[PDB]
Amino acid sequence: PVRGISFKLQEEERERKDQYVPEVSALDLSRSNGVLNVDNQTSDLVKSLGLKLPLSVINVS
Amino acid sequence: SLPATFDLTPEDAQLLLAANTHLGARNVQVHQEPYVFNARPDGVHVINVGKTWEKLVLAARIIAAIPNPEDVVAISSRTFGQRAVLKFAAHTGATPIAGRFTPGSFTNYITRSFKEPRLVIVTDPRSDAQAIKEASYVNIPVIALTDLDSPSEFVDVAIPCNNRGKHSIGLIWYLLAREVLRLRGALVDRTQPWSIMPDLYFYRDP
Amino acid sequence: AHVRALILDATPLITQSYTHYQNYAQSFYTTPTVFQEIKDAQARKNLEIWQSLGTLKLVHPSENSIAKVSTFAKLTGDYSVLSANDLHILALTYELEIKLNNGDWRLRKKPGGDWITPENLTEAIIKDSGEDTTGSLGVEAPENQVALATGDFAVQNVALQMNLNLMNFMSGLKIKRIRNYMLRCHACFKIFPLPKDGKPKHFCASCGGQGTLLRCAVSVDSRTGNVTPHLKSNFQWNNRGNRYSVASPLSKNSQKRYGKKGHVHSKPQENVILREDQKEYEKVIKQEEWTRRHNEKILNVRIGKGRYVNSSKR
Amino acid sequence: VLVQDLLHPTAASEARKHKLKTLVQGPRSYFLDVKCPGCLNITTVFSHAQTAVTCESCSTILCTPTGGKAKLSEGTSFRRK
Amino acid sequence: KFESRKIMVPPHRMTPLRNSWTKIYPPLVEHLKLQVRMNLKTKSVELRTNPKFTTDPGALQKGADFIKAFTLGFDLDDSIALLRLDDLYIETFEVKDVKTLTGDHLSRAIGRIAGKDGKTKFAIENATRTRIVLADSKIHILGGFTHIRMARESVVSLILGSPPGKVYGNLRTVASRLKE
RNA sequence: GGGAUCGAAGAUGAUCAGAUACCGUCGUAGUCUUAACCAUAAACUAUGCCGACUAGGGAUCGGGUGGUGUUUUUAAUGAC
Ligand SMILES: [Zn+2]
Repeated sequence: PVRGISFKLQEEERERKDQYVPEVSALDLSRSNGVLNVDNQTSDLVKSLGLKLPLSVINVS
Repeated sequence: SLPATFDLTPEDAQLLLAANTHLGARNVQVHQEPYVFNARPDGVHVINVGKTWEKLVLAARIIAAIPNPEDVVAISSRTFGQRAVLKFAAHTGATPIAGRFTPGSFTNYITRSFKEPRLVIVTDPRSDAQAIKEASYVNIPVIALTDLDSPSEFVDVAIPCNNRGKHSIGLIWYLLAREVLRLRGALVDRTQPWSIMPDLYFYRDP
Repeated sequence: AHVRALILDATPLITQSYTHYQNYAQSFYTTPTVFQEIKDAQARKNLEIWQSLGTLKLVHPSENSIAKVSTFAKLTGDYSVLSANDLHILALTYELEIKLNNGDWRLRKKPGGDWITPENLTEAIIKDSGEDTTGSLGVEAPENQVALATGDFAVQNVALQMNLNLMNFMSGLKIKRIRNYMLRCHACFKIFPLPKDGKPKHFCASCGGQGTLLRCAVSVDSRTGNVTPHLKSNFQWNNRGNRYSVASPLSKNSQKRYGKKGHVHSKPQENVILREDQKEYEKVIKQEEWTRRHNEKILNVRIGKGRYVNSSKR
Repeated sequence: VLVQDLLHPTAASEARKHKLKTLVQGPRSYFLDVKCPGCLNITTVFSHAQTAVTCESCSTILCTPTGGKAKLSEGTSFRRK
Repeated sequence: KFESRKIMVPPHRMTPLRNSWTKIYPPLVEHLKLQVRMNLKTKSVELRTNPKFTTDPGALQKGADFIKAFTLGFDLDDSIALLRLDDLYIETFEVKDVKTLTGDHLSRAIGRIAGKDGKTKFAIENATRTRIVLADSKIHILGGFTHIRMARESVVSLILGSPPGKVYGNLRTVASRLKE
């Protein structure tokens, strides 16, 4: 393609290209062995809100 | 007050953590020392994600008040925000501006881009400064996504979040669209998750 | 011989004689663009002899293997670092694997000083690329039907966890485990391949952290296919220069400094780079490439403020 | 910023201010009970003592003065009074 | 049978050297046939001659002079002229040799040489075909013997205090005489 | 009293040449010190002294407090 030029054979493709979505979400914990890797201070935050999540803790030190 | 059904759910919490929205990075301004939970030993600060939820609903209740939806303008010059605002303006009735803002769009009628918004939503108050400044000449209120380093002039509602990560930008716009459609009748119930996946809002490089 | 169809990488081809390799394998293969490209007139003679013997065979992989490999390399994330030429070697090696063994069942389907002298010059130049000219650097360790000799850790990394066979071309033994360096962001803990200029990128591509990428020691196993970082247990964090005063674009002070002449195209009312996708950043990266090419043929920038921003400059 | 409670400052923020600039002034020194290793006789010592306080029973010395807090000798035991 | 020169790099120049190292040794080892190594034990570089494959005695001096110019702070493509050409020299002096001046007088003086945006220094390097570096109080001038003197006698008048406008006029005169 | 160097005055060399147009040699008082005088400077931040309030950040110099911190060493101290 070139700047300053457009035609149907682009427009039809662009509307197809940007409708793409993966089969499984990038945010799904399935990609991360089913856990969230977090620091100690992050797990303190969760406890303050209540809730209960499958966290995993790294010391960071 | 809003009933308990508006409380932050555990499922949404997982989304916010997975997208790293709670990483506030460094160079904290003196305003927005609230919204900070604690500092790590390495120096990154943890944003209180509980307050992020509260403010996001408040912003949604402001957008839902506008009498007709095309009067809402969503702006993103930065490229990681562009697909997000385009999708936001498709599910809601809002009007998008992506790329160059062209100065004199709220002042200077006799311009092809001339508009009269009722509300402006900005993705980055430092990069989008031209749009914020010009709004102040004409009595327009402003909502902004803000990181802990953001300047604060003329922003009325700050939503505190990680403003740099590609997933963080997309996720926040996604949640706003869900909340406005659900304060309106367009989604029938707050208890059932929305069918659109978050990934539809993410930036796509190659 | 120990192996059938030992593929030789460009580095093995230059640094050793064919009489060295003849003990190792019954047949030898190379991508034609590799053998065509190499230039050393001292090597060319030794190379020419071995080519006229016909024991060194030039073969191009099929397009299906290239695509099949390419998708895998994206899953590990190394596809951004591997060159087109490097992919051809991986595709060539393990499409002969399909010929010499039935099926694909052996492989994983998806993841989970010193004097410089005019004789030594060519080796030293390769060392300054970061490639291992010595062999066995950091090595810690259906039968032998194919093996790959290569000196580039980026190719080795892909080979190991796909359960390919790597040949220590300095010694003639297969490599099971190796240690090298990769980047790790200390904010989000994600791991990234080390770029070929050998220093960190300014921004983390995942979380957008600025300057948080640190080089980290890493080990890789064929057995597990996993990747393990090695952390210094007594690390002391340095926080100098994390916080500083910076101008605001909408202050009355800023609007006075902006002046009456509109946008000045010289000395362009400079704005600091703070985001990856800030349009100011796009200019500097491409302009850096241009200045590199211009200066090198004719002879033939920093971002952020650094640690000491808070100390006054006269 | 514009609205804040000046009459009920938080305990943490109060603890870090200079001793003259808290809402009401007050000292931050204190007194110690001290025993030498030999005798049973307890004695009371000011935490910023300027003199070299001896024991009462004998001329063994308990502390030495410095620019700030006093340095207690080795072998002594103490309790904050 | 063997002869060598060792030369030392001061610390502020150390990093530029590392970033350029792969550019400077190929010209020495190929064109001059010297052998070289960087000895990081003592922050020095060493040039060594092998009698069996070297052309003439001038090679060893050219190599050292090329490296010497680099540590003074000349650009790499300015130093490289010392391998190619044969009659280039370096001259150096410091402002306290001309006039004793101490505080803000000292700072103003070197500002007067550079000029705004460096434009005054740039002018001198054009009317005389020479390169100039200012390293705080010390000046180094690289060029041909007669060109060096023309440069010196005009940088001197700036530190004696003459206004820049008067000096630009003199540069015009010198340039026309070179035309003749 | 002392008197190396530099050097108002003074005695001398050249008077040619427009970038280098003011240059070379010798040298008295002075420049240093002891005991007495004088009371000026663009003696400048060209901003009188004392006291309260409106403002925030991290660099540096001196002092003090805290830390399950690093190193010197098996404590104290020192350095960070
Ligand atoms: Zn990161």
